[PDB]
Amino acid sequence: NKPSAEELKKNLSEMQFYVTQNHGTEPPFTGRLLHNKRDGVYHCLICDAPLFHSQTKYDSGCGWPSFYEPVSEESIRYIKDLSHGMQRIEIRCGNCDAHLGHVFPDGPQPTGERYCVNSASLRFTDGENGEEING
Ligand SMILES: [Zn+2]
Repeated sequence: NKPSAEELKKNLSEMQFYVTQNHGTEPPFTGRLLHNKRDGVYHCLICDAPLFHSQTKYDSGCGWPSFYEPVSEESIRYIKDLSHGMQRIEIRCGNCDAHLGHVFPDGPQPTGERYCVNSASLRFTDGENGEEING
């Protein structure tokens, strides 16, 4: 994490702490940014590192914000995840290790990757004016 664990517990909503710090998943189809179509950048809620640009976002129908690639190779950390009786690849913020979601091999071209990401893990910075909203 970029801030102290004390600052996070006091500034994060219960859902945002659960997702980013406790490896939780926000309920499917409830994320604030699920159907956002505005131009801008999705940053890590915790440390504000850029993670995904709006141009890579698409409507997968899977339950959560979906992107086909991150802004850079080093932006994301990949971990084997056996939670929930499944075998998946967990994605975390490469800078602060906040939990983001998972990556799947069923995405569109060119990557063929679906980056499944909790709205609660993201801060969206609007390309029109720099206005920021927490997911
Ligand atoms: Zn981060």
